[PDB]
Amino acid sequence: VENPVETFRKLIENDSTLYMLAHSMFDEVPEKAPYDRDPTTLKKQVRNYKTMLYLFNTLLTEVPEYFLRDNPNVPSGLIGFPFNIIVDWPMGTPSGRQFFLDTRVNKCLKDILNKWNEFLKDPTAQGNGNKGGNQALIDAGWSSDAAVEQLVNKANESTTDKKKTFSEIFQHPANGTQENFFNYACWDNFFTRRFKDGVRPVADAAVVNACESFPLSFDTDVSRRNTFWLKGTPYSLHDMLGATQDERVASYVDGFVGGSVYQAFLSADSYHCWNAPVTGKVVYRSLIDGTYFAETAAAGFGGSNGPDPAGPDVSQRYITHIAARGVLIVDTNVTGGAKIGLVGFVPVGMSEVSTCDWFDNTEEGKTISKGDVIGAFHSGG
Amino acid sequence: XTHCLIFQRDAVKKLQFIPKAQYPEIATTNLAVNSELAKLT
Ligand SMILES: *NCCCCNC(=N)N
Repeated sequence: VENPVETFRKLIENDSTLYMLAHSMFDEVPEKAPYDRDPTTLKKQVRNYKTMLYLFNTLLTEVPEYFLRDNPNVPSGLIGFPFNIIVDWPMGTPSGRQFFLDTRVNKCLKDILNKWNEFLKDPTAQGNGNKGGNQALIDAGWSSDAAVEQLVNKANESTTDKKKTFSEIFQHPANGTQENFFNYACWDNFFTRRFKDGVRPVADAAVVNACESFPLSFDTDVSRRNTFWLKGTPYSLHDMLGATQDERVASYVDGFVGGSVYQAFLSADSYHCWNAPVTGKVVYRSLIDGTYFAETAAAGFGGSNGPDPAGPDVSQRYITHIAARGVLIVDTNVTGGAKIGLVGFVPVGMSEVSTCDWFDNTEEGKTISKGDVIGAFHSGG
Repeated sequence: XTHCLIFQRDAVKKLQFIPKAQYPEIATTNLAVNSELAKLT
């Protein structure tokens, strides 16, 4: 069993083209400020792939740091994302764009980030006592007033029924307090925490919000396939839903032609589980392998909206077509359903929050009820 | 993280989406999970 960072090292060094790209994607980052530092401004920018690999290996046993405790005013878009911080500027280069589209690179990143995820769900933090996972969160700043207030404020902004304290909003283990970071056993349990009963009541409407999320796009009359790479990123159902590689979904692509696509963004300080947007019977479910750190040319250096200091934020429409993601298609033309035909739910990874976790209640042939928790994002690949 | 919800053409004819979702530039906060996104008309 090989260190996945070491497998990645060998991929880079044993392929002449990837070896080239792994240098050029750093050479193409400008030397001048602000690019001498990563987007947080707190550390020097990494300039070679060996330092990158060293840091990736070190990160395999680290939880993300809440760096806003001691540095409240620096850019905060990459809170939660230590890998993203390292490669953010290289992602915006022509050679970096090519690198992070390579399927072998992305298999290696998948294995690295999945090894990370093993640590993030480890309540011992890899052999540091039964409370190691919890202690690592406290050490990383997450029990600070700044972090807890941020989490409470973000939950409160979407509702009129605002709560004073974290424990009134989210479920956490017994005897949890701010001082012991609510006794969360590990990052993964904190990350996928559930709302307390009655804090997110299920509305009477036929369609409810599937994620605690910030509206991004609403597109009507979408095409079967489209030039998703052109400016404005028109949605391309065929690519998004994975009909490229699974003929079984192609009939659903056809049935969504002329339909509407709604997209919304989940921040790092938001609830990360998925709830059933409608009641109905699951007719299709898939997971689709893809990219992690792929963003548009417009989001890169010299781009009309780049370089993105928190890529792939400004590329969210684009990555629905290529990022690690999942597909769920629900038939509402059933008893107790709203009779609004087929509804698609497509969770899409961003960077190292790309683990798409379908819960067992979404198996094809099962019926889900509007508001049921049906899965979650995790930090990982 | 991000996610899409996808609806069929004839279903959209029957649905009224909330403005914060249908006109996303007006949104200033998260929408609450489980809250109304669209209603039958
Ligand atoms: N959808 C998970 C949060 C993504 C935050 N942005 C980023 N890591 N670039």
